[PDB]
Amino acid sequence: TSLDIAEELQNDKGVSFAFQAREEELGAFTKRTLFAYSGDGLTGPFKAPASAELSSFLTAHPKGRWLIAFPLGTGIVSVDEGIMTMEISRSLPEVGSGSSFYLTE
Amino acid sequence: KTSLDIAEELQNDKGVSFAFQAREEELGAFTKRTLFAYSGDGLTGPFKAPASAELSSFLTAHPKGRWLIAFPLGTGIVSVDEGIMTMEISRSLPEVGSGSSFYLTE
Amino acid sequence: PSKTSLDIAEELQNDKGVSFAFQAREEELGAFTKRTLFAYSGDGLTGPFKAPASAELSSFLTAHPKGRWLIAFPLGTGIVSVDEGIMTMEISRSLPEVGSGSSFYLTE
Repeated sequence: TSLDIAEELQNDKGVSFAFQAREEELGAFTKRTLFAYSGDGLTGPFKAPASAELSSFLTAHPKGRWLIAFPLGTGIVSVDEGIMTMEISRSLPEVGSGSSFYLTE
Repeated sequence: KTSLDIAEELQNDKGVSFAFQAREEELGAFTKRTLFAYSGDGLTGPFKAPASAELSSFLTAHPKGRWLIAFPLGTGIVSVDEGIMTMEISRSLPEVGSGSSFYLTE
Repeated sequence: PSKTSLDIAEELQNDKGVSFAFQAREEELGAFTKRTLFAYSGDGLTGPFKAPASAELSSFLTAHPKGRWLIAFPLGTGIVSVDEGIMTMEISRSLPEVGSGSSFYLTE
């Protein structure tokens, strides 16, 4: 019943992230959740080509980007011409997992 | 198995608005209740807003009587009293973002 | 049809009577599978939480590509591992209250 996009992205240094983008209907409301996982660390922003389908999901957020909490820091995921950038609040020795959603009527 | 899944938009007297979802799930001997919260706004202080009777009933059921909830930039505690939600916050938030709080019980 | 292929839940308790509820969930999302550990306690924790876990939960806990589960709670961070059916959750700081959080990974 939920609709999911799932894919693994990699940057030019071989850091890998997996993302799941979920859409759910809750009567008059729709909820869209981005789930993100990496075992790697990041010094700086993660930049990688994303599918057209993930890019379209990412663009739909009312803020135009996805503020996301991980265990050791905060990210903001955006997309421009099919390239994801996730900026980070601090260097992350390990990213771990987190999720960011919105609901709209 | 998902026994309840309601969603509601709440707004305080100064136009800050939140979407809340309340989900109840049955997991064999366990029940799980999850509160999801989203706002694109900031909060300077506690968020106080009228809630539906159904959401209010859900919010009251928690064994702690309130819902400790992590957001990206700070922490909230959501409670309800006669249909009025209060969410107190750990620090002023220039943007709230999303988070969730759940418990499991037998 | 559900995408949930495993959904189990159990209460664990240490020798001091701190109690946690854990839920282990597997979701099949096509080429990818997600495995999530959910953890809840109304208690505080002064130090690592150690408690026996079921065979099924222990198998789930072991499967992670890191061999353990980094998990964010509202007031601090934990790492959940299992060894011979004993869970240990180490914590980043003493927690006057644990609350809830979840840790997942996605695998192809």
